[PDB]
Amino acid sequence: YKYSGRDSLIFLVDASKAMFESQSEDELTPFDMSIQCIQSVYISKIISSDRDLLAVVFYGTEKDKNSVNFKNIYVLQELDNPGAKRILELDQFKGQQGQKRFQDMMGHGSDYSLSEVLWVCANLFSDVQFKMSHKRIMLFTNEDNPHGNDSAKASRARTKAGDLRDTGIFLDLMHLKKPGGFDISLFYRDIISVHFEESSKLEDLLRKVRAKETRKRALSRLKLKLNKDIVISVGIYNLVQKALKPPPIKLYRETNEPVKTKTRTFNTSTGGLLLPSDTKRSQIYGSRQIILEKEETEELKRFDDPGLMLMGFKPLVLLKKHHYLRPSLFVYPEESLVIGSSTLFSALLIKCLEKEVAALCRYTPRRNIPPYFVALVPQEEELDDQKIQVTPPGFQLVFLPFADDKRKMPFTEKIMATPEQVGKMKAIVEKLRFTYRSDSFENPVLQQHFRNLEALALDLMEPEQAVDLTLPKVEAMNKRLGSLVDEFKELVYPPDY
Amino acid sequence: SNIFEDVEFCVMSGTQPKPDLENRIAEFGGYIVQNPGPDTYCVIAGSENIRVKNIILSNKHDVVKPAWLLECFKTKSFVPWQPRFMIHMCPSTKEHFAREYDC
Amino acid sequence: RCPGESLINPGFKSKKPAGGVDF
Amino acid sequence: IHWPCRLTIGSNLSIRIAAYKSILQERVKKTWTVVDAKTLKKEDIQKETVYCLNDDDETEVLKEDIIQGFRYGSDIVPFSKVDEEQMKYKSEGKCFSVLGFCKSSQVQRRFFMGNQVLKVFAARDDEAAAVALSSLIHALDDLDMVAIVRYAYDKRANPQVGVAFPHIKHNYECLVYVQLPFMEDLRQYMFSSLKNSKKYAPTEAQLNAVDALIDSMSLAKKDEKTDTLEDLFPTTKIPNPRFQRLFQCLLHRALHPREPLPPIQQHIWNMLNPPAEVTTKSQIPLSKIKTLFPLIEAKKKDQVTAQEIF
Amino acid sequence: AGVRCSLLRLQETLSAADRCGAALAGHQLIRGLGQECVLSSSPAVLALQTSLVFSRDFGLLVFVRKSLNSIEFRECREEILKFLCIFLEKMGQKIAPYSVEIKNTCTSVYTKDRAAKCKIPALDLLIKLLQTFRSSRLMDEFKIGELFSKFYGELALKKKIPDTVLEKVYELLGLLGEVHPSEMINNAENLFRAFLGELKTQMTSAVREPKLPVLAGCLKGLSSLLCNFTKSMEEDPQTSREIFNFVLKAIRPQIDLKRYAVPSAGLRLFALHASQFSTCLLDNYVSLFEVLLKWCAHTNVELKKAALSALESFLKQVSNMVAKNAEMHKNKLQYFMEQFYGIIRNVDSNNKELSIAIRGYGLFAGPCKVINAKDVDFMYVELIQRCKQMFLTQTDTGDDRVYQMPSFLQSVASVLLYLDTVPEVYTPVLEHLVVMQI
Amino acid sequence: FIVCLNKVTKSFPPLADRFMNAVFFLLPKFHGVLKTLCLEVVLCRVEGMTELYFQLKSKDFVQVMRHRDDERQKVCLDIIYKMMPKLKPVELRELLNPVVEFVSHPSTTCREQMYNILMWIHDNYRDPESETDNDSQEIFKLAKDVLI
DNA sequence: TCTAAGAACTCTGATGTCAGTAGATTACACT
DNA sequence: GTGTAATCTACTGACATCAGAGTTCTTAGA
Repeated sequence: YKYSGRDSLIFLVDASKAMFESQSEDELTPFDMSIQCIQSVYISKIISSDRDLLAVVFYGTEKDKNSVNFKNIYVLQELDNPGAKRILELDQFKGQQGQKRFQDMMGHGSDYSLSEVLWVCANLFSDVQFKMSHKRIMLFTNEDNPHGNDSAKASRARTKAGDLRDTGIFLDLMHLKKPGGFDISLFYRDIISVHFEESSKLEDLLRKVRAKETRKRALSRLKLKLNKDIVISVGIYNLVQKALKPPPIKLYRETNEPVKTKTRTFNTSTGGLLLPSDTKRSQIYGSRQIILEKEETEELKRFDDPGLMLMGFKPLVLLKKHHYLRPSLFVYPEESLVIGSSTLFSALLIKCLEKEVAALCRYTPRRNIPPYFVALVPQEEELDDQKIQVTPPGFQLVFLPFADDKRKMPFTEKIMATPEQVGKMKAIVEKLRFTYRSDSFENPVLQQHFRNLEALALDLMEPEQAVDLTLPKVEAMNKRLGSLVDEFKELVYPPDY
Repeated sequence: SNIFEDVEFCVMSGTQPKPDLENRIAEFGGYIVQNPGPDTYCVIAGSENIRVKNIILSNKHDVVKPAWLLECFKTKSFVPWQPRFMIHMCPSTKEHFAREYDC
Repeated sequence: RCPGESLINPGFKSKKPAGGVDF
Repeated sequence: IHWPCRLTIGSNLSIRIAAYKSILQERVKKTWTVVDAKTLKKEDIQKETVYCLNDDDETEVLKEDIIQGFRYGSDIVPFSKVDEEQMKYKSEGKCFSVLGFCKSSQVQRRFFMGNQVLKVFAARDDEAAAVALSSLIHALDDLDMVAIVRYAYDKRANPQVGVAFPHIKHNYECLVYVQLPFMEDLRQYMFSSLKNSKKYAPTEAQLNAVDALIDSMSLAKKDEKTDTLEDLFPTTKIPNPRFQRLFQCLLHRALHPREPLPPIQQHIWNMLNPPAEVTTKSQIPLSKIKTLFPLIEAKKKDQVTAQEIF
Repeated sequence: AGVRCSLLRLQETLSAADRCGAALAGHQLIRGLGQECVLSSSPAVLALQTSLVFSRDFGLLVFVRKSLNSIEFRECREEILKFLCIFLEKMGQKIAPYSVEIKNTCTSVYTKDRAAKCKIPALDLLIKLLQTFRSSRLMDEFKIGELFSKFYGELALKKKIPDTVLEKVYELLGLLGEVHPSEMINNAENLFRAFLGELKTQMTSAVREPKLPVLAGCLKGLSSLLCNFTKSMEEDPQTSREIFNFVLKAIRPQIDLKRYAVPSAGLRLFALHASQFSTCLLDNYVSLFEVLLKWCAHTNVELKKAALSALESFLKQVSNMVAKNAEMHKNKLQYFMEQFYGIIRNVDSNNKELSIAIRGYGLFAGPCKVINAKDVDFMYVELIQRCKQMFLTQTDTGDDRVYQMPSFLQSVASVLLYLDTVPEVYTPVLEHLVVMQI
Repeated sequence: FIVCLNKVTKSFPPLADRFMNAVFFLLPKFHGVLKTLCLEVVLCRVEGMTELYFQLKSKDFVQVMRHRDDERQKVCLDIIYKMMPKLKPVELRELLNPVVEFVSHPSTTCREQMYNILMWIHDNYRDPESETDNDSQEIFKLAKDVLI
């Protein structure tokens, strides 16, 4: 879908006693399972996408809250952006005492009707003003025949859920270990888009996974001036960009209210609230003072207008991988401007890969920025993983240093090791061989930070303290490697350290 | 009451109705504060939270049982601190009370 | 379609479970 | 600057290491000072960062009444700056220690993510480290294996990960260290994939134009038997045009102290272009691009030209 | 009258539990209430509605100031301030006893509300409030100088303020020097330094194209500021040169705009204050009358009115500039006496272009009598002979009176004004033409 | 979608019977002129539907009936007049309380339609076979009292 | 016998960017 | 004039980013 549309998601639990207070074991509880799910996807969505909408609803309860079509349904929460007080409302109903806390309020086991329940949720999504990209309902019921004993009750539901799917709201399901069996082919076969224990999907809602997730958006758009005249529009996209702990919002102590940092500039002698025109900019050199205006400290540092000018072609081997400037950015075509320029770009991509070549360019991302120099290395897609595109096809902008960047480094000379000293090393290295994958690690600080932040947010008992994956697991490095550190200590240097 | 005015309190937790704790305090005019600065008299909490642990780790403040203030409200008169009315004390109070409590 | 797309956060690709060094 | 440390492949075995930054995206030494327009003195301005609560200009005191918060969904939560430090992830040391090794294949070009590059060297006058580290990197020269390493410059600073990538020069072994992404630094998007070419046709005559462009506009010419091409435009040897332009203005405004600013001095364009023989080669292969490919419009935007003379 | 049962329900939407949905009722309730009392006409019912609207325990301004911390009710604060901008026009000075509390609502809304679409009507309502109460006894208890210190202080961080809000801060600030000069008496020089320093930076910057709304907001506010606190070349010749050459930058179609707010504001400033720019009228003179006359061709009617009103003030000032000067200017008069005469004597163009040229000839008798009395009579005699045929179209209905003969009267009255003798033999014709205007 | 649909169905009602779920789903998302064009498709088809009171009460229709906007309020009262014969006294009492508010409304065309409602209520709720239920009897009193 | 000049890292604040929303301005048009 | 289009130009949320300022460490150091 288009950029702005929120994900929006409504959670809809069976309040019926026959599942709600029920267990075959003692070790879980289907309502305590669903409520855990709702709290846990919701705490995922809080860290990861505060912009996307959640609601939660109980059907078949005995005391009601709805706009209309009231009987035996209670909207615990209408659609809203997610936060702490909503997670505290769900927390109240959890656990062995929780399954009594709920009973003092909304009441349990009464008759219900899916064609009314699906009506209610529909009205909910309608009532909200925002643009929605995905509209999804989640069923937390075990009741595999949903009391369609009256087939002329049940045909209402099936038609109404035809009407859900027809209006482009989706609906989705989880089965919840009903004693002895559950089978979708009896009923729910036509409500969703051979026999089950409990859903292999449901564990994915307990991943508790944390990052920002920020959708595909351009960094900027530019014209690749091949010369004085021929241009194509290309996008500039950010495939790799270091995340930061979110900017902290300064607060008033006594009320927790936000407060305005309200900076001014004041003459050291006198009451002049000096305006931006009152003051210049300056330097000191050679015991004299150089004076420039607030226009020209940024008229200096201009050279060009926003574009990419072609500088001719190179071998890919001469672009030496030791000197690297800043993270590489992707280039991909954009018919939003310069229509049909995709036809040129695609031929340019295809044929550079045959030539074993890069294009060299001068790059300005904005007006009032100096040109850097950038090699456009061409790119090719590994769809072989059943069209999981690990690599999009296009170009990489790889940046190149200038003289000033390549800092001087001290004198040293040696070519010291013998073939035995390499030969022992060639063993330890081959014993320590694993497979790195790009996603195999996580930031120890930024992951810890969210766990501290949750403890403070919910008033939990404890910070979760989940230990990081960057420390070497040194006992495994002792054992897999084995004792071979002694080959350095014996064969390579004296015993004095 | 006109007694708890000029005395500033932090009601850092409850759960007894937490938002009503400071409302009862408000008809006694006790000076409510949401987050204890170095100015405040003492901090009040119906149960532990991580912020209370932060104030066990940072000794600087006086940390008080829930029931003590309810007793001062029931006495219609401020009751000064018998030892169990606290659940932790600051170094200024501990060095004051190394003399006047037994150790 | 389903195979790579997360149920917690749709359209976005499924976050695999952290890994690390393991020989 | 010098930094002393201890390269550590396993719990018992440490080698002395001392790295130096090698590429750094370089910034000018002296900042633009702020000065009063008529007195020309650099201390007649005080910068009051005053605060407001919005209840009709109640002005706060930062030393008593302002406490940082973070943001958590639809609501704010107060920390203390003095209690983030109580809970913050603290590194146990100023560490450098290898996690393991794996092929050049595990580490593609694109992903490299650093502010800087290190060159990571055997400590000065440690002849035991010199033999041990020359062994280390000579044992990486031949397997195509690379290292993966936890790093940290100093205490309190963030822990760090990534690729310690070896290379060779006749006078010393290279093993640079570079940072690689964590799982949340990496963005995955399915860009609509271009080999499905049926709506964006790359026809025989278009391909047969481009076939000559990318050989014709070559900078690297084969005037050699070393198998190294002429390196006709050595961009890493060029000085940064940002600083040439800055000092050139500071010169002109020093020698002519009330006059307006000059154009870009022309030899800077002559250096920063890539012009000479390559443009004499290009013009004809470019002339067949103009016809075999379409070039539909783009808009233009204006400047001080929107009200400037003649 | 349903105004009170309507206002009573507005206070319920403030106290309703669904604060997000109740705003949609409250907005459309105001949108209905504002129709009922702009519709009204009976003086008694209208009086009731004013003091229901401006009520003290109830009513609109209490709803604003009591809802002011919410972010849901923005749509209500826009509409209530748009409505008050109408009601204060409908009622004029009858608003007097409430007028101070309208001001306090505007400044409270402006400071406490983050959205420019609420800051805009809060500013707009102060413009009309200040402008209508100009003459008033109330004008001291507005605290009109504290208000200058408040909105002047916003400039020390102006970079943060959105473009269209920064029009209105200058529309406002310049107007404080129109309405109550005595409290402005020392502040005016710093506000000149501010208006000029900003407009220089906005026009002359090489790095960014101009923010047209901010540039128009300077020129509009400035046109009020020059009404008191004058700056004309008998004193402060440098700052008065700077103001003038920025008016040239504005006025010149140096390249065409697709919106005319910038020339339109520049023209009004020029028309009202050409008396400020005395010398400079005669420095740039061709390019002035070329560009001013080029604006008489232009298809937007308020731009055309701003064009037509600028020429008159310009020629009138230029005529004074040699009513008392020597022979030096025969070169300038030879340009005026040739060129627009070459328009009048040829052009197929509109009666507006023709009659502003007819007007021009009438003014220059007082200049011309200094070099030769025996051109003064001929510039009357010939104008009379034109009038003696311009009435004599023989009942040419619907075309010939439409703008034309009042300009002959207006200009014959000025060649008449400058003659010392009178050709008594044309008194009958002169008076017959005056009768023909009646 | 709604502007295009209004222009078909104004002249041909049957195609609306496919899209009536979409029209009811989108009805609270529009504002201004589109809200009238949306309700007008209900008016083109209101004598067809069942459950229409729950469907129409699901959107805040009693509040939609109070936006001072003469075009909307006319068609909105016209929905009322066509669904009129099929209501039970329970919902009609709820629905009539805001219709009875229009007796002061300035639009002569809008007030005429409200009197056509009230004229129907009197005629059909005068003397039921059982006088006994407060919902049917309140409706007759309240409809009579404003016909006065 | 030690006191600043030179690094280094993180963090904060402004400027510019993109996508999407919607208002007011400006053309278009009436026989 | 009066009224209905079509469409430019704004503002905001959000995201990257240079600069600028606060903070701990080396050498040269009376």
